[PDB]
Amino acid sequence: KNKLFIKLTRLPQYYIVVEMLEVPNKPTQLSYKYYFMSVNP
Amino acid sequence: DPVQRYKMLIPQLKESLQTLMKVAAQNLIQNTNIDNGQKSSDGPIQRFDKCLEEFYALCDQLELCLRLAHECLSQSCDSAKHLPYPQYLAVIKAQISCAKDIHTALLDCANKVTG
Amino acid sequence: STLVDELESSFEACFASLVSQDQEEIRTGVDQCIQKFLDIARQTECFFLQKRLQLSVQKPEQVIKEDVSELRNELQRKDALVQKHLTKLRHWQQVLEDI
Amino acid sequence: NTASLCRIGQETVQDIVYRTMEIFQLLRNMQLGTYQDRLTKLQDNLRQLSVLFRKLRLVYDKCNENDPIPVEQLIPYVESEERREIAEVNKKLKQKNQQLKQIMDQLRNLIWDINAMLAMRN
Amino acid sequence: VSVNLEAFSQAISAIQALRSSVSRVFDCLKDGMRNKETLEGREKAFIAHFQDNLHSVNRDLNELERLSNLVGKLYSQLLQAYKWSNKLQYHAGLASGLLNQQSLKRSANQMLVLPPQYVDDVISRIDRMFPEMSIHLSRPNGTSAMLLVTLGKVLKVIVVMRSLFIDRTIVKGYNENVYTEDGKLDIWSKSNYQVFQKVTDHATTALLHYQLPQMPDVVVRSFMTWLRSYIKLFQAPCQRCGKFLQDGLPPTWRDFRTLEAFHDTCR
Amino acid sequence: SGPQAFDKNEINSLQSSEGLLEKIIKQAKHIFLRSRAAATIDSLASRIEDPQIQAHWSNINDVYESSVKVLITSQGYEQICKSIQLQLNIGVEQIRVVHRDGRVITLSYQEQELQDFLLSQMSQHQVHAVQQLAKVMGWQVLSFSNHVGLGPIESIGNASAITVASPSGDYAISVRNGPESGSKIMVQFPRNQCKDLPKSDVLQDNKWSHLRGPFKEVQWNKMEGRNFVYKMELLMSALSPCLL
Amino acid sequence: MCAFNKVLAHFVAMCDTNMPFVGLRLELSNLEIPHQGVQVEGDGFSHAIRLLKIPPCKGITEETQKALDRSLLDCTFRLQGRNNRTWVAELVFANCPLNGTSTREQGPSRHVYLTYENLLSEPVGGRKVVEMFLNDWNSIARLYECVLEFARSLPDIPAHLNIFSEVRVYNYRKLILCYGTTKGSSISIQWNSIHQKFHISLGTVGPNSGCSNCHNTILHQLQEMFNKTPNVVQLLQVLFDTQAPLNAINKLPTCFSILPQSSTHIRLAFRNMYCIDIYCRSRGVVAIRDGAYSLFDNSKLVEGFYPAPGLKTFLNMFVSWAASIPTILTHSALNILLLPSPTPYLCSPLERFLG
Amino acid sequence: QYLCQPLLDAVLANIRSPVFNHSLYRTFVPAMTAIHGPPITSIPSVLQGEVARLDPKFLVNLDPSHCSNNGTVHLICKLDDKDLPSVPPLELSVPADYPAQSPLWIDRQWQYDANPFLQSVHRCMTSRLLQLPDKHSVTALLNTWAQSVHQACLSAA
Ligand SMILES: [Zn+2]
Repeated sequence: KNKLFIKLTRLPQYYIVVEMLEVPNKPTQLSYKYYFMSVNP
Repeated sequence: DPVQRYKMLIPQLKESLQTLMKVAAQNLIQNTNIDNGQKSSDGPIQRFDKCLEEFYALCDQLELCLRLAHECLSQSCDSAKHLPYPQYLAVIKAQISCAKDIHTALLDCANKVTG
Repeated sequence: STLVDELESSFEACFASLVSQDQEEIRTGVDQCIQKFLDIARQTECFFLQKRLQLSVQKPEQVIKEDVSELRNELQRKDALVQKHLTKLRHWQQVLEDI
Repeated sequence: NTASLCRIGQETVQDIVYRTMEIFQLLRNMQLGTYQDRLTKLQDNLRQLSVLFRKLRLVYDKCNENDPIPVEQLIPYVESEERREIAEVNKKLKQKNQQLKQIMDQLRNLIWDINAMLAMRN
Repeated sequence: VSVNLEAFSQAISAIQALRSSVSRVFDCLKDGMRNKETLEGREKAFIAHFQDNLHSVNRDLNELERLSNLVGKLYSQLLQAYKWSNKLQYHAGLASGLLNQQSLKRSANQMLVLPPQYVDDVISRIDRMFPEMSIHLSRPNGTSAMLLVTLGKVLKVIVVMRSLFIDRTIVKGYNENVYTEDGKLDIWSKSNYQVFQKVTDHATTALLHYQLPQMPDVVVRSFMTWLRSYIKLFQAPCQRCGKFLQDGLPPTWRDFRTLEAFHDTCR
Repeated sequence: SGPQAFDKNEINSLQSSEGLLEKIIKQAKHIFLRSRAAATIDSLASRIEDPQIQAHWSNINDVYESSVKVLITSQGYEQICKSIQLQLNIGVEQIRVVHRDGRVITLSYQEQELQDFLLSQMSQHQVHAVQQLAKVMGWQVLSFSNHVGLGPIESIGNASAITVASPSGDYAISVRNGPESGSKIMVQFPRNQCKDLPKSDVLQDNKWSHLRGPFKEVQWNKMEGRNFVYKMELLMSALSPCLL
Repeated sequence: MCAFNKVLAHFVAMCDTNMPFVGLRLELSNLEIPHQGVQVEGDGFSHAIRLLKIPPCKGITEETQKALDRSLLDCTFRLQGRNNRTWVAELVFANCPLNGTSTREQGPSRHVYLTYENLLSEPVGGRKVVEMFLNDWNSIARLYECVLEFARSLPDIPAHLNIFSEVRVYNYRKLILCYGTTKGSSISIQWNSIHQKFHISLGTVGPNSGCSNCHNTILHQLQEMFNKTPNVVQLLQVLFDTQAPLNAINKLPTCFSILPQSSTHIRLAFRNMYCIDIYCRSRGVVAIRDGAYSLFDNSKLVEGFYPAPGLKTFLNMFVSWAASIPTILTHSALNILLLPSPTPYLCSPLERFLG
Repeated sequence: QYLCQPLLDAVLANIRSPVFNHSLYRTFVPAMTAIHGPPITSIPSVLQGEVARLDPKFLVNLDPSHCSNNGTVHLICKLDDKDLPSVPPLELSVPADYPAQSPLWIDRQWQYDANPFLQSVHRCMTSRLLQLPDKHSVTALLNTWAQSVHQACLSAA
């Protein structure tokens, strides 16, 4: 539920989705996951 | 007048086109009926060439009228672009002399560059 | 031959439609004259830059001489600016003293 | 010397094109006393341009008089008292620039203080 | 008027086209059928060319008729000078445009002080044109002139100059109080809405964009020309997405040199 | 407020007694933030000499606002390269940046943000200078990417790139400038001019010795010039037909 | 200071510079133009789409297609300009048929740079970009046909044309011939695939001519004669014939109205009543006539022109209804008959006759 | 159509007569010639284009073995790059009528054994080959080969 949708504006229908997750041992670091969504209600 | 002459010349132009196309078809059908083996009446065949030059004469009248009117209207536009009659002649000789001055300045210095 | 003279000839060719004794004729003539004019101008600049490059690789003391001259002009220009500013400051001190 | 003559020759070609542009602007604005003033400006511009052409042919002949190394041998691919004069003038205007920075900072601060104090009076 | 000039030149070319197309019909019929390998192919080619020529004659006649529907109505030395003046003016316009698009000037170096009366004359000259813009100069702080440009019932722009060169701009809405308590201009404020803060940002890019080095009259005139295009806010749609609203914003970007509306997200 | 009907916001704005301490602390915050911004701009003007950087503070301030105009031009080409200009609006705890090309960026009160921002702007200037210089010298701008996406990852901001072509074909020049790893610049020769190029037996015609197949890299120090754009102009003139 | 997150900025920049090529790859594949894929080009910091074979063409010979497809080397597409939506295709040709007096006399690989920008609707790689590219390639083909014929005929040319005109510019998109004895006038031929015509455009470039091209009165019929038969040597012959008559005719006052009929058939009309035909012909000969008469029924007269009495005798000096038959001249007697001499106000001889 | 129809009916009635152009000549040439005056005054080169534009990583040469100067052609490439490791040479079989079809990679499973690293090269290469669009070039094969070598360097370490 902690994500960020970055829409590209020069070409819409394209999103880069950043998902932030907690690294288990380090409590003061984050881990990022980058996805590439496309979209056509 | 030139607009009204133009309105005069348009239906004459359509008439000449109609007669030219129909007479072309008549002469071609007669010549094919002689060339292929066919009977055909000689009749009032009404030559093609006169219709063709008549159409060209109408187009000359049209282009003549339109070139005249276009020259007249462009003339009036630049005339408005540029009250005693001697004051008119004074500013007219002023304008002619000034344009002559610009032209001779350009010519003399474009020659002063080389040759 | 001798790019100066082609520059002169093309520059005189830019004016050839005016000095003698509608729109599209003027447009194509202007475009062709101006394009050849700018092309020979760029070739002349290219020649001067190539000659400067050969001088800067062969005879580098001249470059250092020009740098010496430019830094000296920078010094004199800075001193002129500060002198004008200082005179204006002293005039404004004499103004603000009198209130 | 000659490596500043090349600079002057570049500047002449840069000035000729700009001057022709100004000439064409003058011919654009000329509407058939200010008639005579535009005539004078046109003739003076044309005079200066002819001077520039003569100067350009001079600079061309001077640099073309004074090559054993062809170009494209001059680019680095991967695989003495005048130097002291340079260092002297460099140190000199280093000090001059730092003093100019102090003058500029004090002027900035005085302007900011004047504007703040005068802004609060209302 | 110029529309009669254009319609007459148009119909001149229409007559020339009609005459040449009729002669082209009869010339292509003079030559007769060509060879063209396939017999079916040669028949097709001849029929197609004849049909195209006939259609072109019909189109030219129709265009002449349409122009007919739309038409409306020592001395030689003066006309020669008139023609040569218009020729020189058009020639100089084209050559000046081509040359100032491509300048070779690299630096100003080789080898601001103005009367406020001149600023007032310039800005009143701009205020005389654009009848929907009213510009009201005032000088509350020294020689730096401050301008209120109202614009329709849409905008109030506060322009802060410095020696006849625009420095800062702030765009506020119509109702918004641009005055302080004492009735002076509020030079330092924002406009409570998203739209007008976006237009302040676009106006700052506009004053950063229209920069001639020396002559400042073209700068202020071009800035007011660009600013005049904002009168169609809330009415123009975006020329990229068609809609009016992206994230609840009207198209706030009037593009320089072609004053078209865009949402700034649509660049 | 009664007849000329006011909203909540105007009513609260008329009646809002802000104490002296908030006003004085906001003024001192703006003074300190403005002094830090002036210090970072002057430190970049002292340290970095490669593009240049200028500043023009405005005449008129408030107690909570000032403004600059930052140019970044190369040294001897101030008419060509006028494409990166900024305006910073130094508020109380924010610096609001308006670019020339419609990009609005709000920084924070730290002085590392403004330093990294102006470093990335100098890096983009080093490419826009070459684009507007190839405009002047007649060279043809093949490709231009303001923030390139291939290669090593740059720490401060993205990297820019062009590639231009010589007006008579043959040579090409590619620049890739980045804020931390600057100026990998490399020419492209035609074939039949490298001569260390290992030829292949598939090409049996001589027409393919005119395409520009090879790519060598220019060592940028030891190139003559006291500037970047000066060095680019000398490099562009070197790859022209030797007119003499 | 690790507060920048360099990886996300890199991924966003990578998507925004790479993803314009994907739509172009799809629109190229829908029109079945063979291409190597989206590749990193040379240095690492770029991208390109190189075509392999542009689809032949429509409506040109197979000799021209075999001569095109053996002269092309490369047709890369690159993306440039701000917003990253300006394509530039770099065609490079080998074996150019004819050089120019502009100094493109170098090594025989010419580069043609086409540039396309789609609108802000219809995205960056669309049908429109490839359609514009195919129209530009079609233009290059349909002018390359004429240039092939002209460069073939160039060694065996009628040798007065060889003094008359030299080639200034061949870009593969235009052909700018510069003609005149002093090489002061210029035609420019270019295929225009909106109208699917050729466009002949006339200009004066060079410091000896009139204030106009002097072929601008016959420009429409020149364009039509070229579109009927696109041959450059025909065009040079027509210019070589009609230059010396038209240069005299354009110095007439305007009273005198110039209606060009078909090319080499200028027809003058004094005021409205008087007409005179002019036929430029070969070898410096112009045949003039009476105009108002017929070429058919001699008794009948043309609709708007009244016959000029005594015209034949006046023309004979320079050399009933017998004005209707033509009377040839020299172009020098045409110069004398039309250039304004003072009287044996500076009027012409001919307008003195008709006056 | 309108104002032009009877000409069209005459000419479309009289096509396929061998004396047709005689009839057109006799009815039209005297009018026109009176008014208008008299008449007028080994290896397919697509592969050379690909090979001439390749990166200097690849070193594509023809096989000494195999049929030559005939329909299909056969290539033995190479790979030179400091970043990439030395790998088996790769064998390509380009058909005649090369565009509008996809070249084939001559598989040599036996040399891609005898190491874990070359096995990873081969697995990743067959994967990207399945991922390829149809009618790809030669350079698509060569670039999937170089990317496969790079992935097999990264996956290993
Ligand atoms: Zn939009």
